[PDB]
Amino acid sequence: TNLCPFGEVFNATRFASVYAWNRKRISNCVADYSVLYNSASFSTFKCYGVSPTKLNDLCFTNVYADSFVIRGDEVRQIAPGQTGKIADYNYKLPDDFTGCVIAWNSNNLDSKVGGNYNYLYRLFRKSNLKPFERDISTEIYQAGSTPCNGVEGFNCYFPLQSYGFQPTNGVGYQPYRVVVLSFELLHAPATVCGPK
Amino acid sequence: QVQLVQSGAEMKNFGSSVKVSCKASGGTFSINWVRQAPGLGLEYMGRIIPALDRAIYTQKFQGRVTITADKSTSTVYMELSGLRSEDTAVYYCARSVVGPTPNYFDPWGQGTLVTVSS
Amino acid sequence: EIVMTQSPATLSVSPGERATLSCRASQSVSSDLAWYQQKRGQAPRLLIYGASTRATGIPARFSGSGSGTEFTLTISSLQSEDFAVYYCQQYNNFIAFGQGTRLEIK
Ligand SMILES: *[C@@H]1O[C@H](CO)[C@@H](O)[C@H](O)[C@H]1NC(C)=O
Repeated sequence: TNLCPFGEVFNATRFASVYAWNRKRISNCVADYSVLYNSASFSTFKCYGVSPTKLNDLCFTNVYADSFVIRGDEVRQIAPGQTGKIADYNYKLPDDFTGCVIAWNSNNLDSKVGGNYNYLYRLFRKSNLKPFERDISTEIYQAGSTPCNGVEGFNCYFPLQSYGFQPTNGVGYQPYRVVVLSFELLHAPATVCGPK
Repeated sequence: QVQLVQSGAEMKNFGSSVKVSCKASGGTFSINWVRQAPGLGLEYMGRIIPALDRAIYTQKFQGRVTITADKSTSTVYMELSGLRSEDTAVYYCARSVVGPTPNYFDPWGQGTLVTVSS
Repeated sequence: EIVMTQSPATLSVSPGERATLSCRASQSVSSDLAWYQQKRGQAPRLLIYGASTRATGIPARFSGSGSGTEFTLTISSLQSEDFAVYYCQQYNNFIAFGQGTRLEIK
């Protein structure tokens, strides 16, 4: 039927940081994944639970497009079962995951000369983040016996740490925006289907 | 190069509150509060992230210091309700990369001298 | 409760090729030091945002060094202007300012 809003997700000039990932509900769209699959801009297109070529002709119950930014090294933290600081704390894709994670180098897009620190991750947390959830809580973390009393002190830390993104650095430090196309809820009539 | 410009009241009487704010350049860089007693070691009061508007204080300065953020001009204010005779200390506005600890103060602010008249 | 004790607080050197400054910690520091140049009647400026990686400005001839408990700073070109109070700073655990090391022309 109507045209898909898929362009807005990929072409959005701004992606929120990984700790608070923007989740875009998708409805009334035409599943035109042919352009995406034929695109040579996407460095990583590793789909889990579905084949990349089958995306063009398939009916999707509901699509959630969660987008964020990750450092150049360890872009594959998003892959289910992969444990790391950003994976365990900021965004944890559930081990049983049904969707395609697509990520590409955004150094020319999301990196500024001298550093762009707008994207930041929660380095410290009391417990590992529950799967597919967001915790924007920014209280002072307590790493000591003394109660921090909501106050930053010795053995007390802020949870969020900013990324180091420099255009000069190569594959080590480059903004690699990730768009996790989690879909196929299988809970309602499908509003997304392949073109006919 | 150019320090973050800050404005603050000077020579307030006892019991008054000084409101000092600095203009952030722009971004998610945290703004941290550094108190320097005259001819003594520097001290750290707290911080507030401008983007997230999160309040951070120190056990030494809990309650006495209050920090507010004005998003329109991207300025973060500092109100100090209780003033003491020894509290006549310059309060520095420092921009640092937001981290679990206040990172390197790159760069510092102008620096506002405050004196107390008993 | 980490205090950045500085042993040569009154360190003083006449202009020369070599200058030595020191900084110590009560507990282990994972090379998260910083040096701030606080000139007389001036706002401080960052010098070594890393443990030894000098700043993006013009800290030419200024070189951090050391890791762990012991830290040191050396400068090849001791000009008159750069003479100031250098405040060792540690943020491995919490923001902890050293008492400060004045530098004099003695
Ligand atoms: C918008 O997205 C399409 C793919 O959906 C892409 O071909 C095009 O280059 C994008 N334009 C911009 C300005 O990002």
